[PDB]
Amino acid sequence: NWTATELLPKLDVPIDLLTHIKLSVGEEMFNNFRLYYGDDPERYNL
Amino acid sequence: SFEAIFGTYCNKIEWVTFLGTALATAAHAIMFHDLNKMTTGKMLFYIQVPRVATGAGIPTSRQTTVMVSKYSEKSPITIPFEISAACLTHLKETFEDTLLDKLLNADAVNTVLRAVKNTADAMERGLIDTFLRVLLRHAPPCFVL
Amino acid sequence: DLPESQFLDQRLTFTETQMDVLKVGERLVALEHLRKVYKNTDVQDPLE
Amino acid sequence: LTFTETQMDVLKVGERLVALEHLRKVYKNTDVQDPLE
Repeated sequence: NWTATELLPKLDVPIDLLTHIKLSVGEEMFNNFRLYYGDDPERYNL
Repeated sequence: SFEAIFGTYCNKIEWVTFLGTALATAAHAIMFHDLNKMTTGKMLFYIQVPRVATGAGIPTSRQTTVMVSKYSEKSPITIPFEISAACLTHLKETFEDTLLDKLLNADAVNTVLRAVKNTADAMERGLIDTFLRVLLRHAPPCFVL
Repeated sequence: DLPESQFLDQRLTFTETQMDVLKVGERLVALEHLRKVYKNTDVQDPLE
Repeated sequence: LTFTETQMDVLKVGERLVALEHLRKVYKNTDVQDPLE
């Protein structure tokens, strides 16, 4: 459930990257991600 | 058994500005407001040359005066953002509120503010980019220089 | 000669930033990563 | 004859002080090229 991330609050932290944030999901620094470009109307559907 | 989602973390973006970098120590950065109204900014350079001359057979020049009208260069930038019509609906409706409206409404407020906020970050960055590309397109390689 | 040319007389609220300066040829030259604005971005760094 | 002072780049060789001079500073943007060339 990515809505539980993007709708609830979070924790402002310093992050780090090897290469790149959109390459982190295409070269797969992590698997089971979620990528979206237009601001998602799905999180507004509760 | 349980899935146990831990602390839902977030980045907060690196707040850059072109004054804050060292590009504006090479950029004399001026806000102007009729820049959509202007065409092409000219600059007159009045330039004297020296006049050393002597000799009997040596071609002595005249006093030579050089004005050069060096032009500006428009290079506008444009980043898109977008706010969902679902976001506009859950802003402008603000319906019968049993707190799942209010969470969603504050989410919509933070959504628009986050989008315009990151958009202004993109504006700063894009001004960085086109100032750098103008310096590159008007900076020769140094073996030539 | 104009004592205030229009690009010259641009008043400004000064602050400071920690810039990596170096002296060469008795010319104080700053040094700049633009990595900070091009990390995790779509635009390739134009100095590359 | 009255005098003044000027900032000359002077050098010492063999206990003889010798002045040392740029002349490009009077041949910049000049039709006459520098005769030291």
